[PDB]
Amino acid sequence: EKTHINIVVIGHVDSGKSTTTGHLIYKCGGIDKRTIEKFEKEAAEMGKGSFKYAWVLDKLKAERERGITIDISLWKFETSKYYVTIIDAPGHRDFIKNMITGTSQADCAVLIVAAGVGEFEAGISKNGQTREHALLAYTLGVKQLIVGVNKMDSTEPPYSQKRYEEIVKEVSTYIKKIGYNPDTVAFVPISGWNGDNMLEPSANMPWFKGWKVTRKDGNASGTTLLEALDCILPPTRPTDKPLRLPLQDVYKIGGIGTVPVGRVETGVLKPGMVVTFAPVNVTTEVKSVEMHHEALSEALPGDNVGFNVKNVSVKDVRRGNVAGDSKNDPPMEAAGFTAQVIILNHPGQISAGYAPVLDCHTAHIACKFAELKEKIDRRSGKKLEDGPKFLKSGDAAIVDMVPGKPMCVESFSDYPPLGRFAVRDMRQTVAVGVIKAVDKK
Amino acid sequence: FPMKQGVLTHGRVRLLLSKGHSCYRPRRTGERKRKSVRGCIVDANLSVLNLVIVKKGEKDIPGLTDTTVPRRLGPKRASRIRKLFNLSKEDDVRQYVVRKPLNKEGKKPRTKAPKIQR
Amino acid sequence: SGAKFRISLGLPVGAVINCADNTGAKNLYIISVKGIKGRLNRLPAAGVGDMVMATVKKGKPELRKKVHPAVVIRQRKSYRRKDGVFLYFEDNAGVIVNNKGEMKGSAITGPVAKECADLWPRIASNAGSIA
RNA sequence: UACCUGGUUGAUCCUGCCAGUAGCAUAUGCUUGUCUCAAAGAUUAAGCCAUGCAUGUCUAAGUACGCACGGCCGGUACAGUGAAACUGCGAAUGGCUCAUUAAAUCAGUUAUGGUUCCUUUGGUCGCUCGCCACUUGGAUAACUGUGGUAAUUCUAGA
RNA sequence: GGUGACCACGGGUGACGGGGAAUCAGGGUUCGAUUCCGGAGAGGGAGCCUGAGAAACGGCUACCACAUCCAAGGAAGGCAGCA
RNA sequence: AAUGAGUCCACUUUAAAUCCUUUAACGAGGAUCCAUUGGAGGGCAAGUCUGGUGCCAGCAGCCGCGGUAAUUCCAGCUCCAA
RNA sequence: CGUCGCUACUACCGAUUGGAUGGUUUAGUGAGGCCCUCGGAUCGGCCCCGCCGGGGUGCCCUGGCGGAGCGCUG
RNA sequence: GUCUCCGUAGUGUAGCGGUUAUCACGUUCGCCUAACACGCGAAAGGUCCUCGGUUCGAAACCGGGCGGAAACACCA
Ligand SMILES: [Mg+2]
Ligand SMILES: [Mg+2]
Ligand SMILES: [Mg+2]
Ligand SMILES: [Mg+2]
Ligand SMILES: [Mg+2]
Ligand SMILES: [Mg+2]
Ligand SMILES: [Mg+2]
Ligand SMILES: [Mg+2]
Ligand SMILES: [Mg+2]
Repeated sequence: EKTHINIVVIGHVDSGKSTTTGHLIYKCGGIDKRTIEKFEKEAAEMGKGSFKYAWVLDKLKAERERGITIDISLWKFETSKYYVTIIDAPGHRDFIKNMITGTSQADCAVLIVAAGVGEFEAGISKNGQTREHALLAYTLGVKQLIVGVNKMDSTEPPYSQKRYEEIVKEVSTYIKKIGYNPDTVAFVPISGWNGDNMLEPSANMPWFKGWKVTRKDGNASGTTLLEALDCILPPTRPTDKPLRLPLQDVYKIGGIGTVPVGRVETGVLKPGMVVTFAPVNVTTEVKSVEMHHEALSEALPGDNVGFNVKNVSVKDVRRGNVAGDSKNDPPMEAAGFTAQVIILNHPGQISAGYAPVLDCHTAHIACKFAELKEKIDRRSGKKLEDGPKFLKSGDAAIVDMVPGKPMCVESFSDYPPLGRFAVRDMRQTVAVGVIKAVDKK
Repeated sequence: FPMKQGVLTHGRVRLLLSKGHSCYRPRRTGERKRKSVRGCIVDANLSVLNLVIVKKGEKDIPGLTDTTVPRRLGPKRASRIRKLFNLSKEDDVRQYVVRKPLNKEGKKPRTKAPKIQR
Repeated sequence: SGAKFRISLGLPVGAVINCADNTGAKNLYIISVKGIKGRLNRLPAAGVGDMVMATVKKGKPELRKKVHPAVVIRQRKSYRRKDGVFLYFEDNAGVIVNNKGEMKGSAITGPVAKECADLWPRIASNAGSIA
C-alpha cells in the first residue's frame, strides 16, 4: 503493498469538516461502534449532539467545550486502493497559522463547501475562508485537490440539483483564478452527518449522475467520495534527495521519551542514524521509527512518522524545526535568503522594512524586508525595473529577507516542498513567495 | 464467571481459592489467589447453564442420544482390563488388551497398543 | 432536555457540608444559594444538584478566605424521586466548581446524587458512583 | 624531601589570621594524535516507569495408546524418536540498592553439655514372632467434544 | 528491683558495619553508597501458603499512595535486576 | 635517509566479530599530517617592548593595578610553567 | 566617639488561641490472614436385599435394572 | 493548547479619541576642585510590548501577535 498519501480537509467554519471526516473514518473501519456510542453519550450529556462525529478528531477539552476545531489532528483509515491519513484543518482566521501548518504536510486537499442557504455565501466573502484555504493550498504546494459539497439535506428544498449546479459554477469561476482546473478537480455532493454519497451511492439524490475528471495521467469517474479518494494520483516522492523533516509536534510519552513527529519530505528515515535539528543545532541519534501505532524500518517520503531521538528534552526541540541527516548535508540557519514574493492583496504601499509573518513549511516567524532588489513581472522571471521604491498589490518582486526570530529555510530548486512559503499580514494573505537563494551561517 | 458448589447465594462473591477447590489452578505450589465466583443458586442472570441428563426419556433427542461416540483409549492397568473383560488369573492378558487401529493417507497402516502397567 | 423536579432542600444558609473533591478543602460553609429570589425571613436553602456560594472553613490556607461556587452532591435530608423513592445520604457533601460547572478538583469521594449527576455533566464524569 | 612565602608599621621584633603552595575526588571549561588497563544515576528522588528480556529442568534407569514422525516383519502389552501433561527438583542462589539501623548491624573471640538442617558422603533397611502378594483400590491430567466473558498465563460442564 | 558524671536516658547524623582509601618523619586527620564478608529492603506498612530453608515480593492476601484496560459488569500491577 | 598517524589485502584473535600483535601495497618538507592550557609587579618562572583605554572598561585567590607616559586592563610581538 | 536623617543587607521580638511539611504516639473504628468452636452445599463405603437369580446343592458362589437401609459411616 | 491580567523616557511611570507628558532620579551636562566632594546651570530622553482594524483621525475604541505574570488542561 500500500502507498502512503496525506489528505487535508479545508473549508469554511461550520461547513462540516470534522463531522464529515469522522464519519468517513467510521465508514472506513476507523473505530468500532461502541466507542462512537460512548462519544455520542458524552455529546448528548453536555448538549452538542451533532458534534459527535467531530469528536473523533477534536479530542481536546477546549475544542469539545466550545465546539470549535482548534488544532490539527490525525487519523488513519484504509481505503479500497491505498492507505490515507487525513489532516483536519481548523477553518478559522484565528488559527490560520495552524491550518497553514496542517496544509503543508498534505498531498491532496478536500475543499468542503457548504450548500445550505446563507452559509455558502458567508463562506465566499471578504471575511470568508473558502477563498483563503484554496489560495494557501495552492501557495504551499498542493496540486491536485477535490471540492466536496456538504449539507445537501440542510438546503431548501433538500437535495436540489439547481443548488449543486450553482455551487459547482461559483466554485469553478474562482478556482480557475486560483489555479486548479475544474476539469481535473472532482466535485462531489455529500452529507457527512447523514452519511450520504460517501461509501455507497445515494438514494435521496438520484439526480447526481457522477463526477468526471480529465487528467493526462488517467481519467476517472466515480459515484462516492471514497471512489474519488482512490483516484487521486500518487505524488512524486523525492527519495534520492537529502532527508528533510519539517516538525509537526513534540510529545513526551511515558517510557519512550520525546518523540518528534513530522512528515518525511525527502530522503528515508531509519532507526539507528544520527539527526540534527536546524534551528536549535542539537545532535541526536534515532532509536526507532513508527507510524499510526505501527512501527517502521524505512520511513518513505510523504509519511507522518513518529521517531524516538535520544537524550533531548521536550523543551529543547519545539514546534517548527527542521530535522535532517547528520551524515548528509544538514539544514542550517538562514541569516538571510532572497525570496520571490508576489503581492496579492495589500491596501497600503509596501516599503522595505514592514514586518509581516512569513510561514515557511510548518513554522511561522515574522520577517523584515531589508531592501527590494528588482521589480519583476508577474511570471517567467522577466526583469522590469531596478531597485523599486515601494511595492503594491498585483506585482512580483525579488526581495532579500532578514528574519527577526531565527529560522531555517531551503531553496525551491533543491527541495520543492521546502521552497513553498506564504506571507500574512493585516490578518490577510498579503503575498505569495518562493525562495531561490539562501545564506547560511 | 463460573459458579461454585456450596456458595449458597445468587450473585458473585470473592473467595480465597486454594489448590484443588474449583475455578482455579495454582501457578506455583502453595499459591492461593482470590477470585470471583458465581453462587450456586441459578436464576435469570446467567449466560449458560450446564445440564446433565440422569435418566432417559421416552423418545430419542435428535443429534444427542444417537451416534454414540466411543471412549478413546481403553484401560491401561492390568486389573482394570481384568475387570472389564472378566479375567480370572493370567488368561492371555497380553492379547486381551485393546488395540487402537489408526489410519492416515500417507501412513502405512499399523495397530497401537499401550504399555500395560502393574 | 428535562428540568430538575423540586426536592426537599434541608441545607439552609450557614450549613457546613463535607468537601468531597480532592481540592484540599475539608468542608464548605454555605453562604447563599444560586437562583433564590427570596421571602421575608426565609433562609435560602439548597438540595442536591444546587449551585451555592461557599467558603471553606478548614482546609488549605489558599482556599480559606475566599468565596467559591460549589454544587451539592449529597444531602442527609430525605427527598422524593418521583417514583415513590425517598432517598437520603449518610452526610451532606458538595464539590467546588466554577460558574461554568466544571470542578476545580479532579476526583470525588463517595456517591453522587442522580439529580446532581444529571444536571452537571462534568461532576458526573468524576463521580465514582451515582446513587 | 621532618620545607615554607606575601599582607597590620615611618621603620622593627612578635602574636595572629587571611592569602599563596602540593596531593586526591566530584563537577565543569578549553584542548586532544597512538596504545594498554579501567570507574561509571551513590550524593538530589529507597522518586515514577512504556517495551523486551532476566528460572527453568529428562537419563538406559517415575508416568506416552497425541501420529507428530517412524523401524513393523504381519500377528505382537510396551521397537525407537518424542510434543503436551502428571510427578520430582529448583525457583530462599545470583543480581540491585544503602532507606532503616548508634552495643543495634558489624569485627575479632568463644559456646550451643540450650537447637534445626534439603542435598552429598558413610552407617541402618529378614533384629519386630503378628481366598491379591506372581502385585490391591479410586480419582485426575494431557487428550475429544460443548461453551461463557470485552478482557487475563480466567476457566465450567461431559 | 535494673541502668546512670567510668555519661545512662534522650536527640542528631549529609551513619549500613568491616576488610579497606586519601594524605604521609613519627603521632595523626579525613573518607569507606561502590564489585570481598556480614546485615537490611524490594512503593509504605501488615499477615500468610508452600517448602529443609521465605514473613519470599520477577509468591499470595488486605489497607494506604500511585497507576493500566474496560463494552463500566469487572480484570490486572510493583525495573533499589539487564538495557 | 627513517618512520609512524592514517587508507588498506591477508593472517591472527574471537561463540561470531572488534581491538592489539604480524604482514602486502599507498602513506612527510610550511614533513599545512600545524599542541594546547594558563601566565609574564611580588608571592612565583617569565617584558621597566609597542598600540589603545583613561579610577572607565576591566584585572586582581592576597598585597594591589587602572583618574591621559599602565612592568598588572584590551590587543600584537617576545618570553615562562606543565 | 555617639545620637539623629537617608539607602541597602542580615538576623531578633511580635498580636495573629499564625501557616505548612515531616516524625512518634493515646483513644475510637477497624480490612485481611492465622488459630479455636461450630457449621454441613456436596462427593463416596457398609447396611444392597421390591427381584429375577441361585451352587458347594425354599438353603444365593453373583453376573444387573430397580426401589432405597430412609440407618451406620468417611 | 486553553483562558486571566500586566507590559508608555534608561528606570518613576500620568495619560485625554484631538497632547508619550511630567516627576524622582539615572545619564548627559557647562560647574567647581590636582582629583574629589560640595554645591551652582541646564538638557535630552516615548512605535504607549508590538502589529493591525475601527475611526474625520485612537497608545488607549476594538481586536490580534509577542513576551512576561497567574492558573487550567495536555498520555504514540
Ligand atoms: Mg510399573
Ligand atoms: Mg427578619
Ligand atoms: Mg524438598
Ligand atoms: Mg542512611
Ligand atoms: Mg560499605
Ligand atoms: Mg553485599
Ligand atoms: Mg527480605
Ligand atoms: Mg513481602
Ligand atoms: Mg600582556
